[PDB]
Amino acid sequence: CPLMVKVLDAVRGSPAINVAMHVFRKAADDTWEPFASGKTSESGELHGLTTEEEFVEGIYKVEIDTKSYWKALGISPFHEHAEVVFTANDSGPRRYTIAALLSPYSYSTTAVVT
Amino acid sequence: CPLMVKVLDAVRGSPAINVAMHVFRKAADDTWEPFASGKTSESGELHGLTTEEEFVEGIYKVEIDTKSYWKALGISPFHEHAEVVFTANDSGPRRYTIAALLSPYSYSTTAVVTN
Amino acid sequence: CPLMVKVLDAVRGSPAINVAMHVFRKAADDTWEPFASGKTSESGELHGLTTEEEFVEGIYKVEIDTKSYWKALGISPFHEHAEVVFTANDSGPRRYTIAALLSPYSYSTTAVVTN
Amino acid sequence: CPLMVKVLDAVRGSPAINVAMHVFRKAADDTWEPFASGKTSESGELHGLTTEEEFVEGIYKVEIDTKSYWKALGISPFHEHAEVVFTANDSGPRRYTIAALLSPYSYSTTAVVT
Ligand SMILES: COc1cc(/C=C/C(=O)OCCc2ccccc2)ccc1O
Ligand SMILES: COc1cc(/C=C/C(=O)OCCc2ccccc2)ccc1O
Repeated sequence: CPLMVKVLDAVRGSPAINVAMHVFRKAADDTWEPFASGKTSESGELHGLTTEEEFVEGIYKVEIDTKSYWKALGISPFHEHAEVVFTANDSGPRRYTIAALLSPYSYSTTAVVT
Repeated sequence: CPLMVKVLDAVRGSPAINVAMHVFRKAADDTWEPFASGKTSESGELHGLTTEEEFVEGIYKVEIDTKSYWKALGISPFHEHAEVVFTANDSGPRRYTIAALLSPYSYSTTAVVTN
Repeated sequence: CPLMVKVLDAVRGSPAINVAMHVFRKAADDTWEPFASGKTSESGELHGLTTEEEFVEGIYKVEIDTKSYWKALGISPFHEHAEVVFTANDSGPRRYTIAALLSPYSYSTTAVVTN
Repeated sequence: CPLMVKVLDAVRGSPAINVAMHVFRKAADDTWEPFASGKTSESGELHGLTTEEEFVEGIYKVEIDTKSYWKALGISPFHEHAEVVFTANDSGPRRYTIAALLSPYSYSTTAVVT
């Protein structure tokens, strides 16, 4: 698992469950090509997005649908979504965990690269 | 200002000075159109991006060039930039302060919205 | 002010207003002595806690009563309070802005330190 | 494991390894009694701090020695330590994960209660 995402809910103190996200890879035409997607599990994690052979160097965008998450909970949110845009593997393949901590008017994102 | 951005550096405990950013507004054809741009001052703040008349309802994207900031300090950061996307003025004019706190492998963004 | 505190509410996207806090300074016998206290204004800021003369070198603790804040909004939060402990003025007088961002189960605190 | 701590380093994008912390329980005399301690593993986690029988309702303080962590890396930090003070189990025993994300002049802490 070269790429994993973990989402936490700072209002309820819980994993953020059933949060949809899409991963895009930057194309030579400067556009974002669909690459992977899924929704977080009961533990707030999304695994199996890609494989090491497929996960080559490049620029990736993870677009997390936070707005739908807050709407499902009946809470008015600020952001349309949370985006994490990064260059992968510029040192060669390692492992990437992207964590996002969500509040209605704030989010934090951190990468753990190991 | 109806729109102000403030950026802090969590490594040095200072305002993040001379950070470039670009604001876009989503057009009718779902394209991002350039709206405004600027750089943070010595206080880490960017004022005067827009006016109440020009800042109409819509979806806005603030793209903060955090990578160039970290690179100039000798640091290779994780993120290409920090992005903030939001619907503005949907229930009438508001004033928006977007705050960003920067670390090489992490950032947070908060909005303060006042009537 | 050599010491100012700013508190934001990440649930409502607003300054956190009327948040109480107490500042302590570590004494020679390693006890926390009361130093100053106050509440945030409508802008979420607390100014005038101390003066340059009184704010000597030492270890300081800012105890922000986040629990009473959340309770008054009908929310049962995780933390009893948010604490910030730091050595101040160790290399001469500085100005310290402590920023706190509050959610019911999370908080962050940053320091901006300027000469 | 009713109480677990996870620490991440936001400067290096890694688990914060060998971070010492002490857990205190509030005593009736208004003082903090030593309860548990340890240091984070290679994965930035500290497990086995307590057992469900021992982890009763009360006020707990986790004092994370962030200053020594930054000093070991040669980086000047702002905080003396990071403290997390909370009331446990006021709804009865659940599971507590305390996460802390560290920068030299900033820290964030979040609780995941499941
Ligand atoms: C630590 O909580 C945060 C607060 C904020 C908001 C910071 C702010 O509004 O500015 C306060 C610090 C400051 C520095 C220089 C001048 C004025 C205020 C942003 C991100 C955060 O994670
Ligand atoms: C508290 O500062 C943060 C930490 C993190 C990292 C959270 C994490 O790595 O997961 C902890 C949640 C968790 C861990 C193990 C078992 C259950 C829940 C993300 C954003 C933050 O602002």
